[PDB]
Amino acid sequence: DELNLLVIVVDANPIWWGKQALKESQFTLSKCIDAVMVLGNSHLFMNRSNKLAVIASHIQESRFLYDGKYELLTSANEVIVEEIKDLMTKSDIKGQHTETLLAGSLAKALCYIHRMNKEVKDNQEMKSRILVIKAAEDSALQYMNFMNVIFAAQKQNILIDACVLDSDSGLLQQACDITGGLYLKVPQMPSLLQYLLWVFLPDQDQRSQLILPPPVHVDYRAACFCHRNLIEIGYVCSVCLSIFCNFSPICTTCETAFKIS
Amino acid sequence: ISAAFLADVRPQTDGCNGLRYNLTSDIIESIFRTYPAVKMKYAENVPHNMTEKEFWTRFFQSHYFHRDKENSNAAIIKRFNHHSAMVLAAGLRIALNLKKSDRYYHGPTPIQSLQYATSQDIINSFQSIRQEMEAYTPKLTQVLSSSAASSTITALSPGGALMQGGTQQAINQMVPNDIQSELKHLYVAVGELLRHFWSCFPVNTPFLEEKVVKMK
Amino acid sequence: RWEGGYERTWEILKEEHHGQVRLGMMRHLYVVVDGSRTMEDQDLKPNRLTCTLKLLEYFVEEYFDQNPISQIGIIVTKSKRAEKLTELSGNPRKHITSLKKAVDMTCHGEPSLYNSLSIAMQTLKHMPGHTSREVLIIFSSLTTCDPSNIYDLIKTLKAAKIRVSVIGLSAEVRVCTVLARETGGTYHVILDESHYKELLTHHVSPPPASSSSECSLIRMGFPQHTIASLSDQDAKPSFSMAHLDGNTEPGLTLGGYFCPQCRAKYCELPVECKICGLTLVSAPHLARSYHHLFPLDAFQEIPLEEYNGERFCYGCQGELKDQHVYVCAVCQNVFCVDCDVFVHDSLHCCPGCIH
Amino acid sequence: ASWYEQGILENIQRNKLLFIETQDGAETSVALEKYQEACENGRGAILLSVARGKVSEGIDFVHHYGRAVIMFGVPYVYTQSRILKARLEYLRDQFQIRENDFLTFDAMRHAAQCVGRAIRGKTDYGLMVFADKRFARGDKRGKLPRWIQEHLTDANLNLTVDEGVQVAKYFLRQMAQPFHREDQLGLSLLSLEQLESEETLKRIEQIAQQL
Amino acid sequence: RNLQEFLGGLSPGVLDRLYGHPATCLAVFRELPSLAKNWVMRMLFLEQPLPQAAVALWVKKEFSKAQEESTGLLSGLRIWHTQLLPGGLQGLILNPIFRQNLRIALLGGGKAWSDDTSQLGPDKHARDVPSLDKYAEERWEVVLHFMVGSPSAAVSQDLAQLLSQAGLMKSTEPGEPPCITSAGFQFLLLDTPAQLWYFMLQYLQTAQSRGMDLVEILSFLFQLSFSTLGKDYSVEGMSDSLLNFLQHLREFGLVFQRKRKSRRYYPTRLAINLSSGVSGAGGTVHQPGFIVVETNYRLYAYTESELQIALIALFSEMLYRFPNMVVAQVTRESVQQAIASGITAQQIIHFLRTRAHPVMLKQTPVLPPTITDQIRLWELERDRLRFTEGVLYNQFLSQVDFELLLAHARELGVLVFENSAKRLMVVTPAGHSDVKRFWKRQKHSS
Ligand SMILES: [Zn+2]
Ligand SMILES: [Zn+2]
Ligand SMILES: [Zn+2]
Ligand SMILES: [Zn+2]
Ligand SMILES: [Zn+2]
Repeated sequence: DELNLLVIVVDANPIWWGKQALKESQFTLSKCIDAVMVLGNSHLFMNRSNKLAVIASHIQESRFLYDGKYELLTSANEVIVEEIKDLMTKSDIKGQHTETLLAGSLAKALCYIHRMNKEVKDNQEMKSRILVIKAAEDSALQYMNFMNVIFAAQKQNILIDACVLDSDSGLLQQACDITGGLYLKVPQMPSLLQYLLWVFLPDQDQRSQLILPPPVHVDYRAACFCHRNLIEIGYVCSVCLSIFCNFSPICTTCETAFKIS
Repeated sequence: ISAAFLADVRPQTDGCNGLRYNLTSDIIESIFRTYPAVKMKYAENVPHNMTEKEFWTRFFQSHYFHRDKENSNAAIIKRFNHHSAMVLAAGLRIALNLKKSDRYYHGPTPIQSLQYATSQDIINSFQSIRQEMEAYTPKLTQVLSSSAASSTITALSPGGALMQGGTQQAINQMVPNDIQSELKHLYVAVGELLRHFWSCFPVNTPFLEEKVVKMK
Repeated sequence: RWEGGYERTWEILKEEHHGQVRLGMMRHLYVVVDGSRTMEDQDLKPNRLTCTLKLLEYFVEEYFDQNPISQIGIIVTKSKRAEKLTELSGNPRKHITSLKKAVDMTCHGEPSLYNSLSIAMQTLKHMPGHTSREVLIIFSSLTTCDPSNIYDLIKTLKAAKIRVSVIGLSAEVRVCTVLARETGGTYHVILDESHYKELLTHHVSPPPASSSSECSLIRMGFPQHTIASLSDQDAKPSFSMAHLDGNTEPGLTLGGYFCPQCRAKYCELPVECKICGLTLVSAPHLARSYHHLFPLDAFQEIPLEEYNGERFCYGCQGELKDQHVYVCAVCQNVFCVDCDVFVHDSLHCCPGCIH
Repeated sequence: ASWYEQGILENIQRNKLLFIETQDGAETSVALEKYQEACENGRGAILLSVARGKVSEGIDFVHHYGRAVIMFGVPYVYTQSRILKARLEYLRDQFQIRENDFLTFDAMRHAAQCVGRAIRGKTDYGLMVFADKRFARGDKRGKLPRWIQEHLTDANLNLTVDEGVQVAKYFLRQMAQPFHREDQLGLSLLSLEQLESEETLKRIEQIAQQL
Repeated sequence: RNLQEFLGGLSPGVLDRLYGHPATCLAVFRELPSLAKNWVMRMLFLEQPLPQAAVALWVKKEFSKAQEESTGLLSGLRIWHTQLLPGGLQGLILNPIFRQNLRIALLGGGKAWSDDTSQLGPDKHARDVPSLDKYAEERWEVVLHFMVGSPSAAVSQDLAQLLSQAGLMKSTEPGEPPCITSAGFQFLLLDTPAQLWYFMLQYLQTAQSRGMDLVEILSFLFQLSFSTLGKDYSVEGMSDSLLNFLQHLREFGLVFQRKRKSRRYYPTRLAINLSSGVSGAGGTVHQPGFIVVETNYRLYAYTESELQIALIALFSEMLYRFPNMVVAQVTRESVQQAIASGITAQQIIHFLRTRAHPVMLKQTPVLPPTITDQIRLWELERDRLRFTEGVLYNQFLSQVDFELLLAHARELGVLVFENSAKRLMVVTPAGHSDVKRFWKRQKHSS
């Protein structure tokens, strides 16, 4: 009755992968797609009760991706390859939006997990975990939405694992620390698949017995909105919770004067 | 004050002729509050005219406690009304509209390293990947190699870069338990003294200056 | 005279968000629980005490989840006396342990609302004006004993600007209703366990800030998780200040959280520093209440037959087979019943709006 | 007296304070004042009066004062008074009215006077209990006010103590829920615009009946 | 016995030959523990041997026993092997054939076992999944009726020969139907998946008798395990031994085939769960419970097939036979008769729990505890007398000599019972000669 769900979100930013292709590095988007498909096939391979959900995170939108080889695995690979090709060939850059829609893909994944849990019969319990690979740079405007997704995931008690490839993100570190997930940056991209198998593939019960590298240290500094500089102790607004380094009579955000006599 | 101090409180009969009075002072005070006559009798009789236990026995045997026919019914009604009156008498004796919501979009997160790329050539690179993965075929051998696997194992091996640090030292056995207790006591004392020190701060009155000097 | 005839032959026959207003950013909530003989009643299975305390644990968990910067105090009124069951703090483990211990208590005597309210006011007397003073009372019995006039205490509480909310179990009490109305709180009556849970969930959300609510610029610190390594010469193990308060020997931790103002060491957050009074919080804790700032408005309900559009949900890609379809006001997406309920209750954000 | 001797009244006093009126109106007023103060002090106060006493004559109950009114039997007048017998005989000989019918009418009028003062409006709700099997009689039941008899559900006819307590609990819980005057608009309360509606006027005309 | 127990006892050559089938590798991996699965996934692309210490350092110290269990299971199945790593180390490396077939199955490549039976187009006489399931039920019902001996069930003689070799029914008198033994009764009282699993295990134990390739049969069974219910496959491409085994399965109802010459075959759910044995299929939607048990030890059956009637009559006294109802009574005499027949109490309790009526399922206990306890007591009554033949030694003159002889007997493991207080002991008759010789030799050395 142990249903293990591994939802995989792929950063499908065309800008970062195009730049990487210009670099002519050993690792390309094709290798990443192959590694993701192999990891999903292994996840479904370990147990029948295991379920796989793959959603592509693209700037335009979030795409629900899903002969001697297994029929179900072959069908899943063909569906995934068809969907990613359909998205990428029709992915036309129309606008200055460069940051990938990370928050929307996470929200759609959470909705899918909730729908599956409702569809899951009471005879079985559906353990859910999410693994997200980070390739491009992080998004600043999605910070509030990212935090809201983190809180909902913690409320539903769903592990969130982050796999940084090139650019680190403290938001992912905080998400892994809060939700209990694993955060790690892969130094050698061609070896990435093994990092998926050796670390992220085992479930939390399996990860318990296995000895794993210690989690990365995460800080929780704050930026003072008047200059967005890191601060230790700041003045917090009682109305709109805005933080200021120096005492002010009137808050800039909520426009409420501080009635301190 | 509860009205059950008489009905619920009964002379407790033990197994063999035991009058377990359990005359707690709480019940006596409730009786005095409800019935000042009992207090007056106690003051005028105990302990000279009669003992406390004798007075309680008389009260139990008196008609005051055993109130139990028109005259009898009227007497019972009057007693209940008087008790209720005495108990009652003794019972007394803003719409918010923020200006800059974008602060929530980029909150306590400091200014990041968000860098914009080059000019239109990036779109051409966007074309390149668009042309690179337009005709894509799955690969198996190219995914992993023996050398890459060995490097990953070495990184994941104990003592490697990924396996940060390792075993530590038992600090518990290095510090004697008596020294630990003394350190705890010193920590508590210093914390209380510093709490008293910071309580004065900020110093807005001259007395706080002297108090902080004494604390130092 | 019914003995004349009797036959059954014929029986053998074939057949709710408010407006964009200020709320309780800082909350100091105290819980009052009745401990009278009426708590032994079986109105809620199995009895009032066990179900009430389980729902209290759930309420505490949800309240700490939604209000990281709040405080919870537990007061039990038994035998016409008030006992501070749990100290006013923000630790959920201590509150849960205290409630579990109180599960096996004895319910006897009569409630004493006056004593509990006086104790709460004395505790909340020293609290700053900007912090909101909130009182929750569980009133099982319909009668209470007050050693003094309660109306004077009601006036004192009104002058102290303390909010009192009462959730009765049997029926409505006029005195409690008047007290709740004067203190600005809400009075409720329990219909069943589900109604009790709904009332608790409603009371989890901060009450709207009144006109008399203060607006002061409070200063807070956000220390990092300072962890010391024994390999480094700068490893100084020290017992946590909070752990010193317990009878058990505190654990000598190598690192943790150190107060930026006075170097006070604490192993739990968000906990206000006891030495200098600084409130040591974290960035996720502050953002945990941002959903209250921007509530998610209810989506338009249009039945599937009357909606001629996409047949797949925008949130879960599920085929729209429900009799009702929820469409967002901003991006006009398509959401099924499950996704609409989850977004309104938990997500509080629309994926299309984020896009 | 029997309650006190049996000891059951002791538990009643433990639950709520007990106040019993007497023949003297001077102390009766003090008892009523104490009852009202206790009801306003949050402590239960119970009043035990007679259908012919001063309480049933000129005492009015606020919503929190008329929560529960219980009539112990049909208050038939003491027939040994020859004045009552002579009046009944005169009424029968001059109006063809049976003495039993007149006695039942008078008793039901007294009961309605005792119970009808517990409601002060839409926001006022109270409990009415009639502890007697005789009220189940059709002739006796039919002599109740229409605004009260209409709400007399047959499912509550001749219940027991436990059933009455359960129904009282259900009614109290249902009617203690928060309510808004806006809900009364169009159903039990009419605004200025609702008066102009001809359908509302027709409903008002259908509400009243002439006999 | 589970599947892995039979696999673990196979010769290395059989395991190596089975490793050439990617479906076999998939089944083996699925049957491994989660820790073993993680270890295999780690070593999927590892072309170099892994030092044993490095492998052991992965798991927690507390979970070492579980780690050692997984290591021993992997070693016994020959999934991996130890290699003399240079420098004196003992590296661990997966089987190259097994690893290659696993990669072929997962990563792709290789060749399909079935040649896309859609070449023949749609089946003109195709059936439905409920029809296939009913036919599978009917065939096993026929087999069970034949085992009972009813004339309504007529099966092939070689099928009865398998039972005779299995020992369920012994042909004491040729020409007459064989008498089913106690083992046959125990087999009948087992649940249908358990019965099928035990029958297939017995068939495998005597697979070499028919000259059928064990490797081919096991691989074919593994392929049928992952097959899709209601989908046909190509008969072509199989050896004559495989064709005969497929015909046998068709006779068992596990495989549907309209004619012996048909090129299509539909695997059934029973064959799908056959590889898993008794576990795996936790959500078996069996027939609704038709047996109602009353406090007066009365059984009411809402069944009409004579198989269930005979099963109930095996340990109960029949009372009434209605067209849609069978009324019997549970009696001590019938229970003792069943016990003498070899029936154990647990089998009856489990069978009754399986056939529990939905009305009785409403009760917190599935069956009345008093009835179960009475059945257990009746079972315990039979074995009150414990018979143990042996030789008694009681003439010990010295305590030291008695202790020495007792120690020698315990060394030999032939001790039956000992009484140190009275210097009395009991030894096995087979071990009596050895103990007697030792005792005589001790006097000789004296
Ligand atoms: Zn502000
Ligand atoms: Zn600043
Ligand atoms: Zn401090
Ligand atoms: Zn949906
Ligand atoms: Zn929207």
